[PDB]
Amino acid sequence: IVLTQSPASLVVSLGQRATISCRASQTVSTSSYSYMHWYQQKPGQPPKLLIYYASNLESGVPARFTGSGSGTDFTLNIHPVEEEDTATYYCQHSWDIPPTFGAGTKLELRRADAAPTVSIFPPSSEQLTSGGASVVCFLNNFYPKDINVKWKIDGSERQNGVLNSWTDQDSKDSTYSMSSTLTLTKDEYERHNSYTCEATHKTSTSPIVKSFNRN
Amino acid sequence: DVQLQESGPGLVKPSQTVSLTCTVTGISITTGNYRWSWIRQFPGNKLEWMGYISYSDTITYNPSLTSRTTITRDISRNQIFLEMNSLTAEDTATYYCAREGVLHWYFAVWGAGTTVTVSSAKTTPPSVYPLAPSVTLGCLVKGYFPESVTVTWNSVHTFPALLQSGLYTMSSSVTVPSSTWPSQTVTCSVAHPASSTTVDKKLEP
Repeated sequence: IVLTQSPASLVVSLGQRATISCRASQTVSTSSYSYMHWYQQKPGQPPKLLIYYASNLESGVPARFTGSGSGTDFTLNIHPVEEEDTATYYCQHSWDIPPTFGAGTKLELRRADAAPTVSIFPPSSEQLTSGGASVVCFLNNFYPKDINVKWKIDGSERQNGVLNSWTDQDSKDSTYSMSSTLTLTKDEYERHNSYTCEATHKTSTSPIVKSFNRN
Repeated sequence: DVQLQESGPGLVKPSQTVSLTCTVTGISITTGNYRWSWIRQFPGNKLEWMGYISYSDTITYNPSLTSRTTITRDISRNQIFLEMNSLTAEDTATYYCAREGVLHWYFAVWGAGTTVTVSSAKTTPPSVYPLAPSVTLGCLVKGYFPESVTVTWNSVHTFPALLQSGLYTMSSSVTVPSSTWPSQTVTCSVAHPASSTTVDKKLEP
């Protein structure tokens, strides 16, 4: 039995309703009991059981979580959603062997827009000694996740050798952070002087520009 | 409370065998009709149930695994084991032991998980570069393998590791008030247990 979960991701404001569906392949209800279970998983942590047998709340789980459905259609409702609810939610059936899991539904929390805090860092002398040159820009604690980061060397834009990395939504403040790394050889790095990372984000009409000179 | 702690070789070469242990504390694995399952999670977060052993030593497997996995127990050590041979890179995952819910076939108490990487690549310790200019500081951690680094600072973001020609890179930042640093000392301690290495890089102005 395969379980399909929709949607792939959900964006919800604090206090609002989150609705998650799990579609089976066959009935999983014994006319009375339904063999459906729900889990919550936060990054770096094991899944946590929320609901067992379609509708029963596990001890120590808040009543904000409600499970429902029968036959082939099963629903998890989170009402109201709180900031600690940012997680991936899984359904799972215990109808035949093996028990199988849905693919998961990512729940992100909506919050007020926040501008990034931008910092730029030259390569360390220890990295330069070993032959490489990574220039690093951190863009921290922003919302929404959508952001544009461009690198300029000596005033002109650059593209090759840039690598970006995003954190998961922070469970405390619902913001995102990202790292942007410009990788170069020492030779390339030494034969240029100014280095700039420019963040465009919906929170300001003017971009955030951080720079340093190799002197 | 009841705690389950998994352990086992993090890096195993392909073809060979993975052997994991789950030590339970706070309840006996022979008590009161409970069942104990092994569950793995692949990169990309798919979950796969592997099998269970009951309090009375009954074992049932996932039929797609029965040919190459064995689940056993040592009740005198309150331990459960998972053995799996004929390994491919498809077996790289986080492996969990779980106590099943009282009515069975759902998973109520989970262990912290232990990651197994199936690869032929050598173990390589990280190089740690300080990132120095409120004030934001950081450390870049480059060229290590396998994945499993933790950074701690003496307000923190840990960015996920990126693979690049066999070696991982990640970075971590910390923010402190501009009176605090460089007056006080800030140090990023980076641990890489696969190489038994720790790097304590102090941030210098």
